[PDB]
Amino acid sequence: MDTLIGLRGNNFVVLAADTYSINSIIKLKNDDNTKFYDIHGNKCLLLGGSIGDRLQFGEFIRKNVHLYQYQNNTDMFVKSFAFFTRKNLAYYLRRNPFEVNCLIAGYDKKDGYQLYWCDYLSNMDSVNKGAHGYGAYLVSAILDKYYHENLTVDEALDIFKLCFEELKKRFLLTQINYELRIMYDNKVETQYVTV
Amino acid sequence: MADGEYSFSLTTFSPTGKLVQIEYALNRVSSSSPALGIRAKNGVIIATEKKSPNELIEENSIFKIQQISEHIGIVYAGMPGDFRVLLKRARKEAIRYSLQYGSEILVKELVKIIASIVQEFTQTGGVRPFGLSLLICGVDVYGYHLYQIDPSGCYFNWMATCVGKDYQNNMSFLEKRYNKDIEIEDAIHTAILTLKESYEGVLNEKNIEIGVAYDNKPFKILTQNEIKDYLIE
Amino acid sequence: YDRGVNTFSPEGRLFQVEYALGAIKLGSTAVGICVNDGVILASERRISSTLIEKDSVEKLLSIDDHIGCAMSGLMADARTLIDYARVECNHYKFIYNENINIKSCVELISELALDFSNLSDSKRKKIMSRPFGVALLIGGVDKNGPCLWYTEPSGTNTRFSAASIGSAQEGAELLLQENYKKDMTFEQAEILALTVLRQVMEDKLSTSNVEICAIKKSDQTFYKYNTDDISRIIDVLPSPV
Amino acid sequence: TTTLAFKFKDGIIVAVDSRASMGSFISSQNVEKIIEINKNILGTMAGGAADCLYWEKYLGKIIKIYELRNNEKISVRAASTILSNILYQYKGYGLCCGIILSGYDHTGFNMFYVDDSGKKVEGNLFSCGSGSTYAYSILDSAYDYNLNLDQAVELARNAIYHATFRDGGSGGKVRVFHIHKNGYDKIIEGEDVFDLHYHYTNPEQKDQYVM
Amino acid sequence: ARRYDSRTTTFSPEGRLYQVEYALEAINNASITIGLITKDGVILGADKVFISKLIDKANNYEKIYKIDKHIFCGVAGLNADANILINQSRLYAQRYLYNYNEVQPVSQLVVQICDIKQSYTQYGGLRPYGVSFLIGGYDTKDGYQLYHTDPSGNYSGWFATAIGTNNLTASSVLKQEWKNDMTLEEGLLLALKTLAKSTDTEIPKSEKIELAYLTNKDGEVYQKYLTEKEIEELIKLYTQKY
Amino acid sequence: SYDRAITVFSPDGHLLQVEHALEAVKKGGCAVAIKSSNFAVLAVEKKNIPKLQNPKTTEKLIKLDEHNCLAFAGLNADARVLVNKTRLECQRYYLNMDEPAPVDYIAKYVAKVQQKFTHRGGVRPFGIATLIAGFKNNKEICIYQTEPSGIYAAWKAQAIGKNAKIVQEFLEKNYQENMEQKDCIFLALKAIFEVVELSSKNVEVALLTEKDLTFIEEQEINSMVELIDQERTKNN
Amino acid sequence: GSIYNYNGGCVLGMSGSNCVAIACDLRLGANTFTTVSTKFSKIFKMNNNVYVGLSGLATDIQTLYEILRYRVNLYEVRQDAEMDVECFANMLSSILYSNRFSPYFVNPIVVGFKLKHYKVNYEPYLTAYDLIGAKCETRDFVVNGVTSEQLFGMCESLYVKDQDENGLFETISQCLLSALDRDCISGWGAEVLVLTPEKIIKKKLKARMD
Amino acid sequence: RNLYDTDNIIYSPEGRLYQVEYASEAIKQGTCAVAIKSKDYVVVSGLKKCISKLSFPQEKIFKIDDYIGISMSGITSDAKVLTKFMQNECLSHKFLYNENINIESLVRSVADKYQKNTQKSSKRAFGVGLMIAAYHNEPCIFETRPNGSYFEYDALSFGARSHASKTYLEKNLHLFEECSLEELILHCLKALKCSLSSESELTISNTALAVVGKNHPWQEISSLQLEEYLSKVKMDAEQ
Ligand SMILES: O=C(NC1CCCC1)[C@@H]1CCCCOc2cccc(c2)C[C@H](N2CCCC2=O)C(=O)N[C@@H](CCN2CCOCC2)C(=O)N1
Ligand SMILES: O=C(NC1CCCC1)[C@@H]1CCCCOc2cccc(c2)C[C@H](N2CCCC2=O)C(=O)N[C@@H](CCN2CCOCC2)C(=O)N1
Repeated sequence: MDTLIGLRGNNFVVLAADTYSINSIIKLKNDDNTKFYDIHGNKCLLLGGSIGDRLQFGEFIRKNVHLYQYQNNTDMFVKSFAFFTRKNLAYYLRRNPFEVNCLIAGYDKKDGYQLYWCDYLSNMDSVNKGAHGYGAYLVSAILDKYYHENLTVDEALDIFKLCFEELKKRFLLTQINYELRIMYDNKVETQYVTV
Repeated sequence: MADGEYSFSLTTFSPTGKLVQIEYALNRVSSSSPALGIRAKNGVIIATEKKSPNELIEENSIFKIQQISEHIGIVYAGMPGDFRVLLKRARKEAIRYSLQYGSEILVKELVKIIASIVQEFTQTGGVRPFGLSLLICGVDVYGYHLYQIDPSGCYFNWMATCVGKDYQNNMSFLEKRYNKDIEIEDAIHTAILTLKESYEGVLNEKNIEIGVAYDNKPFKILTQNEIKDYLIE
Repeated sequence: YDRGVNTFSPEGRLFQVEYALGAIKLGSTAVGICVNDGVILASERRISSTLIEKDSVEKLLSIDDHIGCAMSGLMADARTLIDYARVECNHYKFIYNENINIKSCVELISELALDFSNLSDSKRKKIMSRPFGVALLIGGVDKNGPCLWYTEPSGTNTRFSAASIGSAQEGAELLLQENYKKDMTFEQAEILALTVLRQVMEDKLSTSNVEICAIKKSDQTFYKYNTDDISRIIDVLPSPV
Repeated sequence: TTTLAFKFKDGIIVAVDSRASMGSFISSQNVEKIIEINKNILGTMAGGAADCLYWEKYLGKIIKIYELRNNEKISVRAASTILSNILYQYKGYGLCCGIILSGYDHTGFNMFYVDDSGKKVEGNLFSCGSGSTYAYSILDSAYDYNLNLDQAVELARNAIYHATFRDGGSGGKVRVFHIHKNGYDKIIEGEDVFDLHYHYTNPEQKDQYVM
Repeated sequence: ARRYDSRTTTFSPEGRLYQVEYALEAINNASITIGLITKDGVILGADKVFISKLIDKANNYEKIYKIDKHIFCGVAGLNADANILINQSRLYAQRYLYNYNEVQPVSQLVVQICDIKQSYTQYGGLRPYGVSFLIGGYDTKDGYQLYHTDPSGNYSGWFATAIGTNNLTASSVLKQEWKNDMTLEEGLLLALKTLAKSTDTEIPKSEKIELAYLTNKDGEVYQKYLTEKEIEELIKLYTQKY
Repeated sequence: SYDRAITVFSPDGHLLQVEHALEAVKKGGCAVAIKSSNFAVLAVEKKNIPKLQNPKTTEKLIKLDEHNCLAFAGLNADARVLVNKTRLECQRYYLNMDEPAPVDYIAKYVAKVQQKFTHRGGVRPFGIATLIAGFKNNKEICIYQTEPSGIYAAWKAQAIGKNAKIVQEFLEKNYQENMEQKDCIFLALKAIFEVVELSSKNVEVALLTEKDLTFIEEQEINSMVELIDQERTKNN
Repeated sequence: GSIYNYNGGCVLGMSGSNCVAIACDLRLGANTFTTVSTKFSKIFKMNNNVYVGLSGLATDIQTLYEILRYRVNLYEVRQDAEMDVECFANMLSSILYSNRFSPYFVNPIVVGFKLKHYKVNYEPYLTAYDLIGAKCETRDFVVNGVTSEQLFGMCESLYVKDQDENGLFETISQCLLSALDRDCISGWGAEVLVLTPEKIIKKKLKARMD
Repeated sequence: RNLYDTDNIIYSPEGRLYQVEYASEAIKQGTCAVAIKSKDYVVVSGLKKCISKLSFPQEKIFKIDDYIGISMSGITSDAKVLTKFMQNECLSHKFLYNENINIESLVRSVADKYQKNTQKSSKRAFGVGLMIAAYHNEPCIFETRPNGSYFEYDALSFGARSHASKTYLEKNLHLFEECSLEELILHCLKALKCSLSSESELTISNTALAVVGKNHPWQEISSLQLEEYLSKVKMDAEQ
């Protein structure tokens, strides 16, 4: 299972995922790169699920949003991006579903830092924190307990570290390799964490 | 035929910018038996000249005033086959609206849909425009309405109007004696007087059709006897 | 205009096809020579100015590993035909696991060219709305050895031992007829091609205004000529008298 | 079936077995599980024989057309994307395809794993087939990017041998190809694993080996 | 049947499209439509064509139309073609809202309708639309906007402009009098001035004037279609100021 | 659906619709693109009514995708539809190959579309010529020019649109290789002003590099225009 | 059946004298027991006189709301008037039935005012739907969602005819809260909208969060 | 200006279809072909057009099926479309019914293909004629015209200056029935020679000759046999 975690504050949003590519009982890679889909204009789509469906849906969304932004010579708003993503997933739900879970993050001047939680049924809501996968069961309470408004980026990263330690200790799949996307102060940074 | 290379516009722009086919349809209308409508205080009346070519024809077999739905009536000046097609389409659109929203179609919505249908035939390939004008009267929540639709697909909102033969002179006669605060009886008398002034000779209960929608009631086509009473005076 | 595209003239010729024939008489001149040891294609390039990149424009395209083509007339139409030929040759190669015979490629090209006639709805439907207005020289090596084929807007394909297309078609053909021999070796084919091109070229022959390709029977591989090869040929040329 | 490939400092080693099965019956021991996609890209076949063969030859056709049209060599990444999209279009139809695409291009040496489910994973070391866990364990145990060609070939051979030893679906011959900047070489065209067992595990050949 | 084809989408010997030129002549023969941008909103004004005193002049705007809450247009040319395209543009705005959950930027809407018009000029064998649009609106990306479309599918942004008959006079008046930071009242008075001067008169007549504007106030975008009474008030103010 | 053959062969052997489209192109504004070591400069005439027309709206120099830009001359609406088709194809290429589209691929696609519109019933050709600047897969900078007939070529420097002959002949005797960004910009301005009125507001200029497409500021253009006016007066 | 348990949620409509109220829980469930959101409103404003409450599958809630907003906006721009609540109710029925055999898994209610233009009279209007568009016009209350039985009990027992705005608020809030306290998959907040012809009052209740 | 020859669906006041007649006119411009038959054999001979000195002669006769071959005159691409159609019809009949197609049915299908291209303004008639030679229980020769009609013949010729060959065939028609295959070949070749230009000859390069008969599948004649026949023709022409 692919563990996804998202946390938005007044001044940032942070997404995190395990970096495993799985083929049955073996790890194809310990540094998977098929989960995060950076999108021009301070937006990021994070996906879980089957690798094939992830690649197809994510690249489709990214290409369509880039097309929109080139055709209209402007950046799509984060909320517009989230609802375009949800609507495409909902279109395919009853025809040929993409079994993928999504966390959608971004910043724009209109709405600040935004986080959207969307499941494979295209159930979506904006949230302050969210998680997907079986590890969601083990990180959600930590997110609830340690989150507060006015949290700083360093504090949020410490929360994520708590989550990673819990996943390593208590989750049946001992996930120890993670990648994080940090959006704040008009820049997107990538970090890798081992626990 | 109706597809392939043989679907090109028959109505095209002239150097001056005019769409002459629409003008010719307008001429065809201006040569047709007069029709008129009057918006009164608590109702709207549409009246027409129905001159029987021969004693053999059955007058009831020809009604130039038709009902589209409860509270909506229609009359035309121009070609009758075109009118039949458009009346069938109007009834269809009325019921389509009624199925979607339950209630009766608002007069403006019907008029816009029909005007768009008319417009299509001035642009789509392989066809001529409709050769007629329509007067659509009706009552809904938003009051009483009297609309005209031209062969080009433009629509106008009228307090009172006349289409067809020598409609400029009829229009002057009607504008000399129309106020917005008339009653149903006064409106019917005015419509009859306008048609008399236009018609050459002597009018009767067989030479005119009249339809009313007043006092929040279903549209009604006056019988021969009612028109006869209106003509007694 | 007044007519339709599929109209016959009173002498039983399609007007559009005949007009298209008047378009192939234009463009740079190319010459094909097919001798026993391989086929060679040569063409003059009419570089329009010093600002145009020579690499970009090119009149000798390869259809498959074993097939090359020289073109004349409308270059956009010619490129359309060539792309179609490339796709079809590779489809043949996929379903049969062998190189397509040159004559088969020529037939496919000619049918594509005549598609505008709307003669039958078999397989794809009619899409082209007019002739292509392109004449081609298609040389290659197949199981039957080297061969040179000519196709034109009417859809007739003719096999040659040597041929010419483009603006100076007639002069080049006159020079080829009186000089070509069936038992010529490859180097003599190169000499003949460049001699004819230089004789009919408005400009003076040089490595930059002449392109060459050859499909040798030894390896059946289309090969483009760089500057050293053209220089080597130009050296052994006869005097321009 | 066992196929594998890995990058090392002189390029890419690609090794496969040669057994084909119909159920538990061995249909052949001389099938060819490495397919030249183009001059610089090799494909390996695992899973359905018809599916792998057809779609890798179809990819070869597509790439030939591309390289004629654009007068340049396709990249391994593009070839893998084309194949993955084609296969994903058949999702739910039941294709069985496990493919490793390896090659050299202007971005260097590249390697992708593509399966019928649409998976497309870049990497430096892959194995597919029933015997791929055994090859993985051997390779990971003895894999160094600084191996020379001889060491890389020897390691590939040993990994294939151990896979065929433990997996009933793999066997026949080991083939080890080497992909380099100017194409590829067949270092080992085909070597019966029969000799490999009595070379590695039981060189004495004086009694039955005991697992 | 080819003998009856008028060949609408065929280049002329000077690389011109005759049907488009004639549609433009028709538009140039229509009543004046003006538009201008203030700091308080976009103003659209238009002269009404007289037909009869019996037309129903209540809540009957026939040259300025609401496309969406934040977009509205003025029409010059054939009114039925305009009705078709206005219906289409309302559909387009709502489709953008459905797909993206946010209101459509004005330029994207103008582009979509202009694409419809261009397509009629390029594909098929039908005549082009005989309408020019003055499309104005507000959106957060580009603020207050005003666009001008022609039958060829062309468009361009403007700070003030006029279409229809005698647009030269109105445009000159706007060029002389339009300023970069005007208030809504100043904009309305200038619109009345240019309407009066293009119609060959000095004091405009309320019966022949359609005036509407579009403001983004307190975060809501709101459209005001001035009645005959409000226009009469503005006419009195104009006759005071001039 | 209309299917008549609009483009046909005249008795002379010409596609008259294509030549009429070429006339339309010659009625457009001038655009110039100059190539350098790893950058290209593109310039285009501006027409805008002062104080009434908005300059920021009309876009003759546009970005297709990550690394490719386009200038065009001829019919604006045709250009918009063709440009949107080209952007769509750029993204489709990225999806199907996992790599951004190279410049040569996009030039070939644009030319294919134009040719196709000379060769299909019921459509007229695009009345536009285009200049396409971008990067090949070897990261080399290239400039392609397409025409309504569908023919294309790569150029070191080229002008399209009205009075393109004068600009071409000017560029022949003034273009050098691997010129610095400042000098390439100045050469583009001189080329455009060879046939257009000298003014900052009559030209839009952009510079293409690996990073992005950047439009040259108003003040830089005005300073270069004063330099051109000085050199002109001093030459007279 | 279980599809409706995936997310949970419920909606409730009630009318008083010249006032009408619509209320919903705020939870977004997942897998029937995991709460992923506590601000997922099921109440949507079509126009000032028309609200819709959409319970059921969240994806279908959002999709249907977008369809309804599209239709209402088109109707109102074409007509240049606010859509009457009954026309909207019939339209919603027709939209749901148009998917009769692959329906949206939604349990809508419509709450608003029917305007009787003489001066204008504002008559409360309430309707509950099933997923294929069958309609139940009512004067006292309407319910929908997985909590339907509890809401029905609370309303049948507590509803009082012709209450003023404050009495209406207290009654509908008590009905909703009592019903929610017995549901495992609904709750986590309640929003209450009380409508009058002059103003709308939006309240969030201090409700149970387990 | 005819005013009636512009469209293929328009009758002239005399009841003629001019576009179809022009398509037929295209047939008279092609190279000459001759078909004759004995009680057991059909021989087809035709002239192969040569474009220039360095060009290979164009192909004149084509195999359709084991016992069917054709020759054509007119627009080559049209003939190729029809050739593909006939080959496919024959092979599909073998595939479906495991028997050689009935020649009458194939020729009727070809003629209906011809006819369908004459009734719509968006089509033109095939501008080519087909001479069809088969053995199906008996030798047979058929002709197909652009207007959609077909005819069976005992001896047939068309193409440019085929009236001389027709004169020769009419003269000797009585002989062909009982003459041997060698004699029949000589007759066909002499009839073809009767259409030659003044300066021209019949050579292995420019002469196409095929035989088909009772036990004799459609077969073109080899260069050696063809050369011997041409020498015999020349020698007994000197007489
Ligand atoms: O923008 C659109 N059209 C453009 C694209 C081509 C040219 C114009 C329209 C928007 C019209 C809005 C009206 O409201 C609805 C009317 C009917 C149905 C539905 C909504 C719900 C339906 N839903 C919701 C989720 C599952 C599903 O089936 C759904 O949204 N249908 C999509 C079509 C989506 N496909 C179209 C082509 O592109 C790829 C995706 C749809 O109608 N779009
Ligand atoms: O060894 C194999 N893969 C290696 C060898 C090459 C690449 C790697 C696979 C191993 C199992 C594959 C499972 O996926 C399937 C996908 C589609 C179909 C079938 C199976 C069923 C099909 N069956 C079963 C009985 C009748 C029949 O047709 C069948 O098993 N086919 C054999 C082909 C064996 N030979 C055929 C000719 O000679 C070359 C190979 C086959 O695919 N085996």
